[PDB]
Amino acid sequence: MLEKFCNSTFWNSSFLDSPEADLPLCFEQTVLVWIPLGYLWLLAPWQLLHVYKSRTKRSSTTKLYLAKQVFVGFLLILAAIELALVLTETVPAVRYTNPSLYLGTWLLVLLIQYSRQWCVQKNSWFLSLFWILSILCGTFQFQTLIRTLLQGDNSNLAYSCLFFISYGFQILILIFSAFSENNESSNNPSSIASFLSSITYSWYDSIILKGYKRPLTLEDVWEVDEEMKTKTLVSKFETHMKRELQKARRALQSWLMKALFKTFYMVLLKSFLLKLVNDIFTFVSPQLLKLLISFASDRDTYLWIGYLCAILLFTAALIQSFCLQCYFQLCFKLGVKVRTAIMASVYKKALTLSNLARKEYTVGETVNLMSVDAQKLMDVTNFMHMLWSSVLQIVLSIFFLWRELGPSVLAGVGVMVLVIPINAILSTKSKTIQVKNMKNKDKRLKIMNEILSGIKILKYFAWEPSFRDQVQNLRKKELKNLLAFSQLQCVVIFVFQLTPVLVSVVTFSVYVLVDSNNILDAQKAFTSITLFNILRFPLSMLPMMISSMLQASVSTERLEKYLGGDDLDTSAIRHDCNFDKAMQFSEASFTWEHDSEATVRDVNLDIMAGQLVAVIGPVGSGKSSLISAMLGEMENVHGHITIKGTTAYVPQQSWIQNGTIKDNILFGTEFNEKRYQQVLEACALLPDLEMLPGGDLAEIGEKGINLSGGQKQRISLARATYQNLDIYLLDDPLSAVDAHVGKHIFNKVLGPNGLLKGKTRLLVTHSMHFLPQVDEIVVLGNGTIVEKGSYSALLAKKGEFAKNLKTFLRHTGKFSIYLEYLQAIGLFSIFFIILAFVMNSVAFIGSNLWLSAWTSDSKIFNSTDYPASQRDMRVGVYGALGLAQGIFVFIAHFWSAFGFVHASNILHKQLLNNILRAPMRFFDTTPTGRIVNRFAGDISTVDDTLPQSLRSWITCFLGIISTLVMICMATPVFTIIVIPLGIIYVSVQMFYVSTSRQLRRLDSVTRSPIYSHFSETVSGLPVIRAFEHQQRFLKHNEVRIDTNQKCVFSWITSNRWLAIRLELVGNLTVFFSALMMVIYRDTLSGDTVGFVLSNALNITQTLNWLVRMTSEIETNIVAVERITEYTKVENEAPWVTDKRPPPDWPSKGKIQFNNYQVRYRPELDLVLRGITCDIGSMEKIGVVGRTGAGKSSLTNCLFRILEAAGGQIIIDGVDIASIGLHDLREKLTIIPQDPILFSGSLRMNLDPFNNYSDEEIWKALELAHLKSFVASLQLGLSHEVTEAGGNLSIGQRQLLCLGRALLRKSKILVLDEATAAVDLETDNLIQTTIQNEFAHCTVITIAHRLHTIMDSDKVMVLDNGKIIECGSPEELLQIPGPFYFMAKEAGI
Ligand SMILES: C=CC1=C(C)/C(=C\c2[nH]c(Cc3[nH]c(/C=C4\NC(=O)C(C)=C4C=C)c(C)c3CCC(=O)NCCS(=O)(=O)O)c(CCC(=O)NCCS(=O)(=O)O)c2C)NC1=O
Ligand SMILES: CC(C)CCC[C@@H](C)[C@H]1CC[C@H]2[C@@H]3CC=C4C[C@@H](O)CC[C@]4(C)[C@H]3CC[C@]12C
Repeated sequence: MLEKFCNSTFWNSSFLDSPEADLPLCFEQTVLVWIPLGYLWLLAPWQLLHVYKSRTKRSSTTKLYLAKQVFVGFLLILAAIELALVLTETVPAVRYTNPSLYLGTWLLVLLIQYSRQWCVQKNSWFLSLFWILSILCGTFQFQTLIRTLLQGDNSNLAYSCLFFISYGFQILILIFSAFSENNESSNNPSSIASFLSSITYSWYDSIILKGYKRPLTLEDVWEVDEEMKTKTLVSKFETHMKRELQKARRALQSWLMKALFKTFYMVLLKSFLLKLVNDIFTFVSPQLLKLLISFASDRDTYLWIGYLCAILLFTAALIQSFCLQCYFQLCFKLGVKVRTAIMASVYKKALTLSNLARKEYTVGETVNLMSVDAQKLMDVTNFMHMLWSSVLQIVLSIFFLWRELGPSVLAGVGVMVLVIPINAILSTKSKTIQVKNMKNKDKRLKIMNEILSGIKILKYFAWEPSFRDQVQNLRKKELKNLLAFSQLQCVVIFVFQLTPVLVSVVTFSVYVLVDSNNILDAQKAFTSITLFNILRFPLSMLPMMISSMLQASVSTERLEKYLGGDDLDTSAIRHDCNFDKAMQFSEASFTWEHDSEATVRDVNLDIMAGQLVAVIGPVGSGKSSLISAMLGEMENVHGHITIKGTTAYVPQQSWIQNGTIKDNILFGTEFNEKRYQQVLEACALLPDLEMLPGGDLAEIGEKGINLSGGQKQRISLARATYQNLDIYLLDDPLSAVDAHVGKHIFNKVLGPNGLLKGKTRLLVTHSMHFLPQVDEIVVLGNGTIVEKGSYSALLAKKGEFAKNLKTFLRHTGKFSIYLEYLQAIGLFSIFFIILAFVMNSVAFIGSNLWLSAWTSDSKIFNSTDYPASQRDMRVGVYGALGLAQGIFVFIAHFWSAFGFVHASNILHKQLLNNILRAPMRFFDTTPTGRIVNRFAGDISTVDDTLPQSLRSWITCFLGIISTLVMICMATPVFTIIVIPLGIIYVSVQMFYVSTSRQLRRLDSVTRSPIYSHFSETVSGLPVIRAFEHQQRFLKHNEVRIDTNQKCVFSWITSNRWLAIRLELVGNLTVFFSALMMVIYRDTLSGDTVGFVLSNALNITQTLNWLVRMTSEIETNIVAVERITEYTKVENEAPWVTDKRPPPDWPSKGKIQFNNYQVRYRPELDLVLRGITCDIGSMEKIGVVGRTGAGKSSLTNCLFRILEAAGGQIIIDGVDIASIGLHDLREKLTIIPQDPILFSGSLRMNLDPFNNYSDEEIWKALELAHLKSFVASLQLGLSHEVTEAGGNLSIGQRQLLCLGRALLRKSKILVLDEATAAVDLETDNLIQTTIQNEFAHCTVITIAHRLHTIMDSDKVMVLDNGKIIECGSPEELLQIPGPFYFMAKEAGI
């Protein structure tokens, strides 16, 4: 075809037959120079016009640009000399043509390198992929010329000496091409990096070298680009969301996935051509060791075939680690981009949803549209390409298997398919025992809150074991659903790890039995064993996949129902800037529901600007409905409302955001010190701020849990007053505040002399005191304005207002942590679940090492001389090594389950049995948030997530030490290569683990603020739309998502810089081993090559999962650090001591204090400073003093809650310090200031130990006056108590506590303000019962009510930790001491 073109033979096929093969020199200069040049010249126009359009300011010429230009200049000089030496010196066309095309091209390249100067990415994929294409194409000529020269045929040294230097530049320009850091454009180097630095993710080394030294912060992670930010995603999505939704409503007389495929169809198609290439390049290696096995079988083949399959087996496995990791970033970027156009598009819809179509949603569930329905669409697009990629890796891996083992392989496939039913029935039954366990996961935590919230009371009585066994007995019913759950995940893996071992036994055992003439070779047994690994995963995830898109089809149905909802109608409310009146009602009627009668009927009302107006009426008259209509919340039946100026709104239920007091009051407005202080004093908030430790900066909890109801209302009012709007709408703002405060607020804020004098004010109030100062009063009756007028006018009319007014008036006259878990499992049980794993790695090396000794038969016997006597010891002994792994992978996976739900049983058990024995100081110091997390989020990992991670590390680590024992026993010289690779792998261990942990703990840290914020804007939505501040919240939810993307996307590309360096170590091992099966081809059998290479081909998958399961064992093993720090905290004195007192002790109830001293903490000053007193038998004593004088402190000393710093306490002649704590506590009784009641039945709260009969309990209740109330209950003593007794009145709880005291009948009783929060009638009942029933017991009373103490035999005055006076009440009253002054101040 081209013979005359070169004048030499073109493609003499015999050139590729001799032991010294070489391509014809004409072919190299005829087809290996047009592939590269053809690639460029055919494609330069696209990459030159495309850059002119996207023009940018020229960058400063850096050194690398000039150098890249000089060298391309040389290729012009060297491409011109070549032509010169031809014209100057009969030559063929090829001798002067190809030289010219270099000059023509090198100019074009010299220009394209100049054009990139006006682009962000200097070294694009175009010219950085033409050097590769011209170095792997111009290297077949760097050998033909060099081989020719070495034979003394230096008759072409002119053309050769040029090519040997021109080719030395293409491999030097490429090196300069990879480097691209020539600016700081883009805060992230992701967009300035070159091609060879964007496919290997080598621009990510800066983050890793930064997080390895320090702890990463949100600033060390660069922001995402502009094409990925939220304000841009919600822009592209919007134009498609509405169009499909628009036509979706057309057919009404499913739209979300049409508006999500259209928005991203340049990433579904861009990453569809990389999963398709990855599938083409995944069956190359399985079909490329079929030659290294045949090659090693024969010692006659040529060496050049040996090294050409050891290079294409490393160059075709290097392109598949880039076409893949460059595909995993296109799929994992479309997930964080499909949950950001749905997160940021649900928020934007929360602010414009008709409240008629919002009451059907609950704030607890509308928030879940961002937490489970928008993250179930993030996890479906991450692997949405396995719908066709797992049907193409199956249709192919079954075809390539068929070509080798024929129809017999259907038996092999028939086994894997029969695992799909087992992988879908043990996954369903796994969810059942998981969700079924959520009941005991929650109700277990519910109780723990009660124990911690009220531990002080729990320690007063001997109720510790009562509650210690309540949780323990409540946990055994959870482990049984855990031990039975860890056995359903160690059987779904055991059937996945043993799948390739069972198919290999069935397939061969049927190939060599179903028919004679079938003999195994190394080209059938070892190239099909590595074909059962390509088909293992695609065929063992379909049940898990198609059950995860059908689960995401019920979530897209929710968003499709929320986003495509109705919109609030504001047509009724008109806004006119020229309107004379501030507000006006023109026959306006509003109804909450279209099917419900209007709550506001034909209201005609006109309001002038600046007027203070009050609306009054009976409860349920529609007052709150009127204010709702003003905001546009209520639906219009007929009429309209005209409004002029901005509107402020104060809800009856005050809505407080999460943040500081200063933040809520400002509400996004600039801070003005002068105005801000004026509002606080006007709002009477200064006293409130002073009490708070942080003042105006004090952080507000969820829904103002730290603030009182009256407080919240003032803050809500302060917010409106500060904002300074034209119209004010108030909904009973003074109901929750005191009368005097209301007067101050009204006079300084709402009244004619207040701050809002010049602004229109509407005040819906139930208080009739402010009406005389109101400009106009409106009376609402049955949804209609019954009467309207000024205060004096209404009184004269003698209407309903006067009638109601008269009615109102008539009523007014590290490795330690890794051991603590490991020891808990039982070191004995750890020897048998690591010996049974290593014995599986010894039946694996034996199972394949036996197959290499089986395929050797083909080289000895044949189809004729292969007896059944010898053909059965092979298929038999292989069927015994195929179940010798099935009784060590099953004996090591069950015994592991029993060892991981027993270490959890003995970690919670110790923790719960230690904090319950901790000194009171420990509980007060640490917040309840911590102690309740060591049972919520920590014991929830030691149970479920840590067991599954330590099991996949032992099975992985032994999966690589076994594969390094096969690769090494064949060629021992390979051992010296592992050391260079081990350092590379160990160095990647340190860098990835250090930085991957810090980035997925910066993901959860800022994953909730998206949701926590979403609760605020949806619960307090009506307030936001009132101020028109619904546009500073979109920008506040497009900034709480952009702060997550920067942390989620910075972790997605941290498993890419890894997967490319661990698929370059397990891929550099299938090379440095396949390249020693050719050097030593004279000693290695054909069988041994498959025995070694068929394993090394899957050392890249196993190396990744040993470095990712080494990262979860470092992020989850933190849990065991906290569960152990608390378990080893200091404890109180032993509950029971050898020196038990007599059973009747105490007999007289005498108490003696001897210079007693106590301090709350070692670092805090003494609370009591030498207390010395004697209390006689049956002596009634009252304790009085100023707050903080140590009154309540004395009680703690009696119960030994606070250990003595000095002195001693003796009861009935025995020092309490020598007695066990419980023995002392069971014989003392205290009625607490706060009557805390735990959840459960009344019987349990009264007698948790169940040591008493119902009759005694009923008798105690009768003495407590609670018999009637308890009898009235349907369940009686079995009546359930809510948390903290929220269903019982404060007096009822206190009476119930009295029931506890009357039951115990202790000789010593202590009353600590038992009647501070008790009404007089119940207080007298308590006193009467105490006086009668406890007349024969020593009673010590602490009370702020002196009259309750005048009956005491003696009264002690405590001040600053010292007893000043001690005597009878009469004697003290005669002496003008502190007691006299307090009694005088009390009116006595
Ligand atoms: C857990 C949710 C879930 C997922 C994520 C899922 C699909 C799915 N699951 C996995 C991971 C996976 N799981 C298993 C075993 C199981 N699969 C189960 O459903 C169960 C219960 C088990 C437990 C035995 C294996 C063996 C692998 C890795 C497989 C592999 O090596 N792939 C190479 C690339 S290729 O094959 O795709 O070409 C992948 C591969 C993605 C990957 O390579 N790494 C994860 C992302 S990244 O780290 O790189 O950033 C995919 C597409 N199906 C599901 O139900
Ligand atoms: C979302 C959660 C529940 C799933 C993630 C857990 C994954 C990463 C775990 C679960 C089971 C694990 C596999 C268990 C056993 C083997 C066989 C071994 O020779 C290679 C690794 C491999 C294939 C493990 C890789 C990691 C693995 C796939």
